Amino acid sequence: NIFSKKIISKVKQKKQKLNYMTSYLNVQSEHNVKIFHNSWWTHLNIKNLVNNQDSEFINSAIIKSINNKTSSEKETMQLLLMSSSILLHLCAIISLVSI
Amino acid sequence: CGGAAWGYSFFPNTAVMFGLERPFWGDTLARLSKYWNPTQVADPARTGQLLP
Amino acid sequence: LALLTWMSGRLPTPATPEFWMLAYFGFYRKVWPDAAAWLQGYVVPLMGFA
Amino acid sequence: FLGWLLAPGRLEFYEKAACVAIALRVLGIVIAIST
Amino acid sequence: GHVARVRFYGPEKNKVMATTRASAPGGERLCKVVLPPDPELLDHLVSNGVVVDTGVTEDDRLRASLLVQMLRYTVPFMVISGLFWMIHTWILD
Amino acid sequence: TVAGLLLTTTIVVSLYGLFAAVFAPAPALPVAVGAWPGTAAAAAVMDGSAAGLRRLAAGGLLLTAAASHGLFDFAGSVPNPTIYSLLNLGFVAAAVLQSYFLYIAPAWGVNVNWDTALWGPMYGTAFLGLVYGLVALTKFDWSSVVDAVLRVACWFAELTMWFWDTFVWKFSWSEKTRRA
Amino acid sequence: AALAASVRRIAVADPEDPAGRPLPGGGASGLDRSRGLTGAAHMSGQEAEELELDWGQVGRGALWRRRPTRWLLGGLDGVKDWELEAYAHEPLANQLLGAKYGGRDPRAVVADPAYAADVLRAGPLLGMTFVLRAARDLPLQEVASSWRGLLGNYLQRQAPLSLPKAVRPAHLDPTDLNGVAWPALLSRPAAAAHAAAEAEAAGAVPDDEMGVAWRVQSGKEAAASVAAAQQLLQSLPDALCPGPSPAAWPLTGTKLVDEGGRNWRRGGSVWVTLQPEGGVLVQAQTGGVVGEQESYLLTHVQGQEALAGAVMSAFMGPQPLDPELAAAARSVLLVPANGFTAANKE
Amino acid sequence: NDLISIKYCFNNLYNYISNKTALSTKNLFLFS
Amino acid sequence: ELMRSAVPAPGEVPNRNSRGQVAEQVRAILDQY
Amino acid sequence: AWQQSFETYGGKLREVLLGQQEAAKNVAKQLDEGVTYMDWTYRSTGVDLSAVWDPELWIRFREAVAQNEP
Amino acid sequence: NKIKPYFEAYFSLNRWSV
Ligand SMILES: CC[C@H](CC[C@@H](C)[C@H]1CC[C@H]2[C@@H]3CC=C4C[C@@H](O)CC[C@]4(C)[C@H]3CC[C@]12C)C(C)C
Ligand SMILES: [Zn+2]
Repeated sequence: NIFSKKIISKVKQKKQKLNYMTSYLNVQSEHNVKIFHNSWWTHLNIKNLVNNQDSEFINSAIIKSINNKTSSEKETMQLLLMSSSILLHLCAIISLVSI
Repeated sequence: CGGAAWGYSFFPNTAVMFGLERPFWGDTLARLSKYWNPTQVADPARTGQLLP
Repeated sequence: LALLTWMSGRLPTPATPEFWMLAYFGFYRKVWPDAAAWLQGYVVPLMGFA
Repeated sequence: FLGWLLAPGRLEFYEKAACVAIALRVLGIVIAIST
Repeated sequence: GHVARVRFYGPEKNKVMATTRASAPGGERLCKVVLPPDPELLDHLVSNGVVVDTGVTEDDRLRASLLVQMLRYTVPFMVISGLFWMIHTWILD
Repeated sequence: TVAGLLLTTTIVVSLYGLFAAVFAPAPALPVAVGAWPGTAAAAAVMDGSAAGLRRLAAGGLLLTAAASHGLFDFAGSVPNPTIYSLLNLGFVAAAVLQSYFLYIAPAWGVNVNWDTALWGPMYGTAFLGLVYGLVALTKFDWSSVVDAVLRVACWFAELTMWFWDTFVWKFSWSEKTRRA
Repeated sequence: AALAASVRRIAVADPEDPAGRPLPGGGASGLDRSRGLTGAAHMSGQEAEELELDWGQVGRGALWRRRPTRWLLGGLDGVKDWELEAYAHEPLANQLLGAKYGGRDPRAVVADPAYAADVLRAGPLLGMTFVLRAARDLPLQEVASSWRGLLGNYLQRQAPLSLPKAVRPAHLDPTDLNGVAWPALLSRPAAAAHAAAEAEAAGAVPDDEMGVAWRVQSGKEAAASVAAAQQLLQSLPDALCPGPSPAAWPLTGTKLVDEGGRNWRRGGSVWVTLQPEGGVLVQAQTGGVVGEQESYLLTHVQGQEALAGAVMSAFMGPQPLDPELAAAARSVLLVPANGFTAANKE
Repeated sequence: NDLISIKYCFNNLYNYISNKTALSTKNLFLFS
Repeated sequence: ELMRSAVPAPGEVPNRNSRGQVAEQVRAILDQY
Repeated sequence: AWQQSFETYGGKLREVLLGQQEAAKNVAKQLDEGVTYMDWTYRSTGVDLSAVWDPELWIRFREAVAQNEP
Repeated sequence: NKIKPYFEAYFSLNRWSV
């Protein structure tokens, strides 16, 4: 059957038109990629305006926690912490530069 | 904090590195249900407490 | 096994310490405690012992 | 990640590069078969 | 009594995929819902005859997510390299 | 070796079967409290028929035990190794037919599971004899399992190499390049 | 009907005028709290008691195609066909067997075959019930043939039985169909002992302390009955399966069998209950979620003492279909005769 | 596996009957 | 009215355009020919 | 060349699939519900794919190809 | 096929260090 195919296609396009146009009550529209002044709020660095320019709790808490939880064991844990952190940064840099 | 909510630390913050920064719904449910239900162990008969 | 063969350039055989380190740590402490139950449940009844 | 990778500026760069690559490949074909 | 079955999913189990009965408005669909910390939800679910289903939930949390996190960090470079390879070699042979 | 391993385990399993069956007086059947307080032997002990018929089975597994210890300690260099083909039939044929009956003992309506001290050795020895016949038909050389494990390991190595190079970190990145 | 189809719980307003605020009733109704479950309906005791659920469990067993063997690998060869369990009305058990057999050492009471003969003969007075759950998919024809085979042999080696004697006529209650008589009878003068003695003066005297005036089957009624029972059995395999097209078969058209009508769906169960004067009632129940389960009443036959005795023996006789089932049945049937009940609902 | 629970049931039931009969005899004898 | 849902439907929610979609609409209507 | 063998495979498997009609609709249910939420992946492969998998996108893909509405 | 030869060899250097 081709006749029913063509008439169904015509009425489908008409339904899509109606839905894009006014209150039609059973259809789903298709959305499109937006390629223009997209975002607009990222082109700008405004960090210096909002804080009126014109991180100790972090390290304290980290170190105090590894002290509190687990003689000379605190020193082993602290050295392990510092060593593994520096090694993480170095491995990241080298692996990046290896491309 | 003074109101500065977060920061950078040179220490890698393992909770993000292993993906454990969200707390598993059942745990939060338990914690809240135990917070909104204060328990009375004493009895107002022994201790002469008549009013809340 | 594959990654060690690729890195070190030679396949580890029972003559080399890599084989025995892999054996002990990997096999005996990760794969044995459950393959043991599997065998003790499914293969000893295939013999006489109960 | 994909929202950053398929941003409009990157999309237009990919389009331009693909066009120029197709052009150079077909020009290689043209100058090779006419030899 | 329009919902038939809910299925908790996710790694931390706060999303559900609710399925609706035939008597529901719109028939039978599957809808995703994100849940807030409400301790009265499960009584309401069971006392209305809803098949509430959960996942597997591994107990480790750190050995479970460790090979998938490595992938989350390594795959982007693979995607970028594959895309630019397509352009500059699969065309510009 | 492999056939040697099968024959060794056969001799020791039958040794255990005997040394456990006779060195103790007798077993006691499950009581099943409340089982028709009249006759039909429900909730009762055991009897002459049972005891002696069983004492027999023990002797049969002893016979095959001695046959197997002989074959092991004789052809452990596997006199002349081949014409033992005679004994081989006597160790295989019986075996399989035995298994046959056992394979239909559930259909026969028998309780083979309550008493391990008798049926265990029979089932295990039937299985061992059958797999021995099978391995003697194709001659597992005790080094062919090495080739099997090497094949599966080569396959899984080929798998993890593809996985690593496709999803983790390219092999052209991590390895060094020459000439500059 | 549609309101009951859903479960929407609509609060009720206090009929005193001022505010009509909803009443403090509330309630979860642990039966309705149990939809969405699969097997049964956990109901927490007292609710199951006030719901008139007086059929405790006594025994569990199974009907195997092949019992599993330890000595095969894991025993995976053993394929089960049905899961069987037995239930008995606990109040009637405590009234019937609790007056005679109660108060003695249980093992001593179990030692003699008189108790066994009792529990095999006193079955249909407790409304004994047996449930068969299909452990897997089953084609109908094979099930019919197997059941005929396994019950015809009990039906032949069946001796003339002992039956109770009617003490009262017990007319139905025409004007008030529900109205049941026993609440009055057991407190008729509140001293019903002598009045019941006068009632039994007509029919027969209780042959023991339990109160049953038994009666062995006569020289007749023990040969035509078994013949009619065998006739009923011989009409089974094509009643369920008339003609070769299953589409016209009765079970086709309901979820108890596959849509093809050729196999019985796993999880469906059959219920068989035995009334005293040779009555058998059979029902079926689909398996799955408690909210969508169905229940069908298949047939309520009457007058077949042979069928009643044959099934009562097949489950609890000297040679049943599984022994530990009937052993445990007799044991925990002695249990409530001492006053208590299994599944301690007090 | 029900059999073991049945054993324990019958043990406890016999203990129940026997303890109550013993206490009944003892107390009624103490009264009389 | 007692057995009505108050959760409308997925279907009976009519479209409503923002300002950008209104602009797209008038453009697609004028360049129609 | 796949079409010629596909023709012989079609009728060959058609009766075998029409026979069961119950296991064929149990395995399909299990397979679909298991590919929807990939929660069997940790115990079977070691990589927990349920953390990066989106059940909603898979359900929408399924329904889209079922209704032919991209 | 970078690792097959090491298995076929069975089922068939930093000069600056020294
Ligand atoms: C047989 C052992 C036991 C089965 C219990 C069932 C399967 C037996 C006991 C009662 C019987 C029926 C009584 C009335 C009906 C209907 C009538 O039309 C023809 C005879 C027939 C089928 C009778 C035959 C089937 C019934 C239910 C175990 C093995 C399940
Ligand atoms: Zn703070």
